[PDB]
Amino acid sequence: IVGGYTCGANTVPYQVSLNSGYHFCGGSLINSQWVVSAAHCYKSGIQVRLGEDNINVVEGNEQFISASKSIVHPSYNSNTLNNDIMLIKLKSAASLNSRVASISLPTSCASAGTQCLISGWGNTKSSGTSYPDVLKCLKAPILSDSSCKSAYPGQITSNMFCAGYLEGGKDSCQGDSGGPVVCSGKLQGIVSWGSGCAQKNKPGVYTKVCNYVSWIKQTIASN
Ligand SMILES: [Ca+2]
Repeated sequence: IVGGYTCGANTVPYQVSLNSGYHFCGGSLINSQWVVSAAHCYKSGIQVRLGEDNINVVEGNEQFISASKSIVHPSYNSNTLNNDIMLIKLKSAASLNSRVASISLPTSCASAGTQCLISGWGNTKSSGTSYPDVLKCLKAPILSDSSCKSAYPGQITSNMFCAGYLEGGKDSCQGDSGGPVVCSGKLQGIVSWGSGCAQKNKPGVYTKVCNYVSWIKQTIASN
């Protein structure tokens, strides 16, 4: 997260870190057994880390649970990042509490102009590299479809939306990938891609979760 703020320990209790020996992506806990992340975050041997604030220090509220299954969207295309969504099943159910909690899936898509909460442990520099210890947060508005397509001509599908600031300086970034965009208390986006981070006229691009609720529900009911 570039240009954001320190969330506060466990104030984003659905935020997970995906660890394969190191933090590499975020994700969102949607019930005690399932995490939503980006398909581009797929790899084998994922351990899901819940209840994290400082990802480098055991502070006492973490739950570390291995992934038992990862399901990449059937139509995921890594070249275009269309359908950049994956489900991760936990080997055992998380214990839900005040610091580890699920985020609701949307019943309707979110609206342009709504301020959403984006969070993660990704790079905090728009040029160069600096990674935070504690979870970072950014409030950013959903941009109009037309402005999103104007920023990324030929690259925005109906399964993507833009959020952020055309002036630059505030954005998600690498390492936030797979993490949540929460609007009005619902998971509406997944950190997906962008040109650089926090660059002028290049806002963040996010997977449009509301298009995937039927697939999520069917998949969870069968796995
Ligand atoms: Ca920790």
